[PDB]
Amino acid sequence: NEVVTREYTINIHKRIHGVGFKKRAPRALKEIRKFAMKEMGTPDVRIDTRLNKAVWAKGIRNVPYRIRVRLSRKRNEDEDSPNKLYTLVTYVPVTTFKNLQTVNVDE
Amino acid sequence: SMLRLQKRLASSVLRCGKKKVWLDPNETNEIANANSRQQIRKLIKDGLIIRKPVTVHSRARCR
Amino acid sequence: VRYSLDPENPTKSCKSRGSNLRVHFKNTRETAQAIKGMHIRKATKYLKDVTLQKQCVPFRRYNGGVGRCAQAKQWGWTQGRWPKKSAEFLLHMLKNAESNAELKGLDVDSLVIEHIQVNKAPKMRRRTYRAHGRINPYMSSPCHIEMILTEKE
Amino acid sequence: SSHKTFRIKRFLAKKQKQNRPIPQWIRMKTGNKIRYNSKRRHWRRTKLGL
Amino acid sequence: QQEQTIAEDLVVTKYKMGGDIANRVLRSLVEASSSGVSVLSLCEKGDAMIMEETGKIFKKEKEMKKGIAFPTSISVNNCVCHFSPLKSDQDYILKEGDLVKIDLGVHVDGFIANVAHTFVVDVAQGTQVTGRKADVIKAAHLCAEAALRLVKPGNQNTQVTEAWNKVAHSFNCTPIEGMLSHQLKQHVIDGEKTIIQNPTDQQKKDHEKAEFEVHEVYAVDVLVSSGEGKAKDAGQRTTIYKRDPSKQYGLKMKTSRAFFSEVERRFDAMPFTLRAFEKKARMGVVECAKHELLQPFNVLYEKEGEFVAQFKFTVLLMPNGPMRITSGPFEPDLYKSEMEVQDAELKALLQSSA
Amino acid sequence: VFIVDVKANKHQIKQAVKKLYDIDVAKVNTLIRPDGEKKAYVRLAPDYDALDVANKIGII
Amino acid sequence: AKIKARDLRGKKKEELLKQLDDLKVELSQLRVAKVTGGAASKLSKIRVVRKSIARVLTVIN
RNA sequence: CGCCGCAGGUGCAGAUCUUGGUGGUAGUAGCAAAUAUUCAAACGAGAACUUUGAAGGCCGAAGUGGAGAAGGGUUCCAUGU
Ligand SMILES: [Mg+2]
Ligand SMILES: [Mg+2]
Ligand SMILES: [Mg+2]
Ligand SMILES: [Mg+2]
Ligand SMILES: [Mg+2]
Ligand SMILES: [Mg+2]
Ligand SMILES: [Mg+2]
Ligand SMILES: [Mg+2]
Ligand SMILES: [Mg+2]
Ligand SMILES: [Mg+2]
Ligand SMILES: [Mg+2]
Ligand SMILES: [Mg+2]
Ligand SMILES: [Mg+2]
Ligand SMILES: [Mg+2]
Repeated sequence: NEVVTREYTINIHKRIHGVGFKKRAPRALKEIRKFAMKEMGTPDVRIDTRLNKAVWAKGIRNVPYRIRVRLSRKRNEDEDSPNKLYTLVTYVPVTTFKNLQTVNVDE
Repeated sequence: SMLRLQKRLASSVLRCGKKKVWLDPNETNEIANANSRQQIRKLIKDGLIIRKPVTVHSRARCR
Repeated sequence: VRYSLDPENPTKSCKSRGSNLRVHFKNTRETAQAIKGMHIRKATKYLKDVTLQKQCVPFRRYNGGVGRCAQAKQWGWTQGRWPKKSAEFLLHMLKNAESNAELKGLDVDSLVIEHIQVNKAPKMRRRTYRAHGRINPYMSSPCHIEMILTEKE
Repeated sequence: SSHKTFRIKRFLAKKQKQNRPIPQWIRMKTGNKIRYNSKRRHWRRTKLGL
Repeated sequence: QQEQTIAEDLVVTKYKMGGDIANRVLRSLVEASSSGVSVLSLCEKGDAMIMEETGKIFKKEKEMKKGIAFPTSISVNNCVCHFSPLKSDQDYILKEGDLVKIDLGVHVDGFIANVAHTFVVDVAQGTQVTGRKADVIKAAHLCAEAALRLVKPGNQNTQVTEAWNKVAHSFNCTPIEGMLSHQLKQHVIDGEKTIIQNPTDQQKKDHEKAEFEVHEVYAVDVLVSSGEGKAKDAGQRTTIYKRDPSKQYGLKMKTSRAFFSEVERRFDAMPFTLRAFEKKARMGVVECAKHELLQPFNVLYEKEGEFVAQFKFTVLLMPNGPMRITSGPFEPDLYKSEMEVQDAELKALLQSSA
Repeated sequence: VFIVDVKANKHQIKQAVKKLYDIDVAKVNTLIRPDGEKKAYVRLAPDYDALDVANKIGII
Repeated sequence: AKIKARDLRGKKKEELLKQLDDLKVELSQLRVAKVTGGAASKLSKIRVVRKSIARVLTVIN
């Protein structure tokens, strides 16, 4: 199915390691976009604005170590575009990341 | 499409800065049709242009 | 207009041309030599791959300082690049060339780029400012491009 | 400057009126030999005499 | 897709009675037009009759608007069309033997019935009017009968203009350059489906190659001049304007804003006249025209001594033969020409009717 | 608003408008435009209306 | 409909000044039409009226 | 233009020669002073750079703020390309 929705947790700390201070938060959203491209196979990824705030919540260098996102593969609703499907990456606030699995979210 | 004129007019009508001018991102075409300060006044009255509040600089820690 | 290399069978040939195109002559010449002799569909896919940096054009003559790449091993070469502006300009000229093909009536699924040539256009002049009150040229190097496609299968 | 004399302002007035493109119908005149205004002046590029 | 058309029999009936009103007011105009009258007086009484008649009809549906679709325009021997003097403007006195050309429009539901006619005033009973002005009106009348006969979906729009050019050359006259008839839909007098007469290279390339389509309204309009075909301006105030609803702009004038609102309330989408307002109207119209919120309907002049004639009317297109709802009171018994038609197609179409 | 001669002062503009147009004016403000032409803002008397004087002049 | 200096010379000083005054009023109206659009006919009459003003003044002088 | 005479501002590879044009260098040096950008949308053929909104930042009142003198002279302001 191509209208699937799932919960993921991305190790931002793992993918940001080594990046300089003024490039850390911008690199985090490039790694989030790459994560959605790999997981959902869609070239078109749209980061939610609330997730953008969550990434930049602690500035440009102290990016949060883990982020809990939701990936939603949806039809593009614009037939003129080359891509049939796009992935909307939303922000999921969580109190803790322990024992958090990649789960399926229904409609 | 390009609300540089409208933001400048709204700051002068509201007697604030362009920092404090909030043009509606959804009613972009309605703002763009306003080319006079009186039209800006109608938009401000009708809630399409809001003067944002001052950034909080509290003195509670100082006190 | 007087092309060079008039086609052997002008009935089964379509022509396209551009003049004073503001792209680098050296980059466009190498791209033209890469797509020469290609099929029309293969050249269109190749130029789209060049912009996506999945295939590269080999810089064979104007290769001073051009870096190496892994995709140059597709050709018998080591140096290659991905000129985006040259690939987009040649893609526009290819669409014009194939549009002339439907107008003449010959089908566009068997067209092959038999002729392609990049000439130097007259230079445009600009200025740059140097250390001790000196003005030096900042010239542009535009180019004319002409191509001839031919039905063959 | 904002402060100026009448003679200077009149001088700038003539230069303003003089700095304009040639009319389009000039090209259609017989034996024109005029392509474009060769005396066009830009404020930043070439400064006035005064 | 929601626009209305002739597919309703209620639309059919309101077309017919509105055309009957438009015909009865042209008849009252041509009877009232005697020597010593003022064109300003004739236009204001003609529009007054229209307003009271439209108000007294369809009083059971007053959510819509009923009234003038085009102001009463009366042109005499020197004006092509779109003529409506103001009270402050100079007047014209009607004399003996002058031919005058009256345009008029009535609307219901935004659907419009439009009609015009050319006639000589103070004509003695049973007598003959001759001259170079007596064949231009006859050729234009043959153009009106040509439009009536051949208006049918299945024909190219260029056949109309070549037929009008052919009858013009036969009569040694020419049409008016750049005159456009229009397709009429709801609240529209400037329909995109347009018909050109007397074209040139520039107007031909701007025109559209189209074919007439079933179940719609047309306003076939012919303007024939006995002269050369030159129409220009000699400094007369343009009075007729039409609101353009596609565009808008921020008005900087209180009087122009009030004037534009008055256009919205009374003549929102269709041409009007400045007579209906005037001291503040003349100021409020120039700035709206400057920013292209109102399309001016300029007055046109020709060389003094030349003569032009108009003939237009709304025609309904139905596959079982088109029908006419607006007609002008012309009689060929007292009008004859010095030159006759020599084309077989032209003499066939004037004989035949749908 | 008028475009007047560059040598005419406020008194001359005031008398010229009165004679040419048979109206009385209250005051005349004067500037010189950047293109060199003098422009006069001629206020009219309270009993005179600039709207219908503009009509009889022909600039409405 | 033009003005000729040949037949102007018989006129007295009073009606010569009257004819000049009418031409100046006509020219001022033609300048009004020039800035308010006007027409090509009224624009081309500007030079004709200006020449007539010069003609009357030449005969007066 | 040939032949008979006549008269020269009469023959170029140079002169760090004069003027104009063009190469290799070379798609090379380089586009590294003053911390910094990101997400979404709109217009648009086309958006890292335009505009709006949301964030994160900087100037930190001896300002990257608000106004003037000299100087500039229409750069001011709308619309359009
Ligand atoms: Mg090298
Ligand atoms: Mg430099
Ligand atoms: Mg220097
Ligand atoms: Mg400087
Ligand atoms: Mg002053
Ligand atoms: Mg020598
Ligand atoms: Mg030599
Ligand atoms: Mg040499
Ligand atoms: Mg030597
Ligand atoms: Mg480099
Ligand atoms: Mg660099
Ligand atoms: Mg700080
Ligand atoms: Mg400052
Ligand atoms: Mg500016």
